Amino acid sequence: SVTVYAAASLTNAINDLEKIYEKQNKVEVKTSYAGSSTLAKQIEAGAPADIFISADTQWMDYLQNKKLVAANDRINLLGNRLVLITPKGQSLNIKLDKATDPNKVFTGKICTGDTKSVPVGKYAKQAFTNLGWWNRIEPKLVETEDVRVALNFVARGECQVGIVYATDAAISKDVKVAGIFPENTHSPIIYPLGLIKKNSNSAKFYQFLQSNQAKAVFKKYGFSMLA
Repeated sequence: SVTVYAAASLTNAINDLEKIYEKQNKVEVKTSYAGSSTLAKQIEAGAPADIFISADTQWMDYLQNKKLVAANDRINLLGNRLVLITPKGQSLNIKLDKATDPNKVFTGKICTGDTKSVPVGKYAKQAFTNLGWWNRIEPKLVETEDVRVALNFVARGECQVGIVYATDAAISKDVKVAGIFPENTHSPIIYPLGLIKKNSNSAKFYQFLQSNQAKAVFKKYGFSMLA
């Protein structure tokens, strides 16, 4: 068997690829989804993940610095974009630009990942700082431990606005995009793929995730394939 720990934004894509791989191989694929921070810390504490897919470079670097992944056993796999979402039926259009006043357009809470640790929240905080919004945004935050928890708060109408990835907005019929953050407001959203345990089965699944067959699944969900 192969155990794959993956950022919560990858839940649907990796579940699809797990099913495909299991049909094509006599191998059991075990999956665990959470915030990239939680997953990396668990691996550090000895969790038996063979493969880790982070929603940012930082949490893979975190493991590399602790010698848990080698520089030659990781590759930048996927890209994404950062978006504002609202519940269906409370649509907005907000320009993510310095000229916009967050106190005028955000009149409730803003739900996203913890801005210190969860990739989606770290990207969001970079963007708020770049836009000059941080000290007006921070008092409105409801912070979660992965991007899908935040997506569901907005889908249930429990928060007026959320910040999630473009792929998360696409998966939920219950939320709509209220604005796309320009790429120049934050570091590029990059998903590194890391081979943590080097064995025959794990190396095969690591290559499979880079295959022409996997590219079709990721693109279907709205991820970009990195060069």
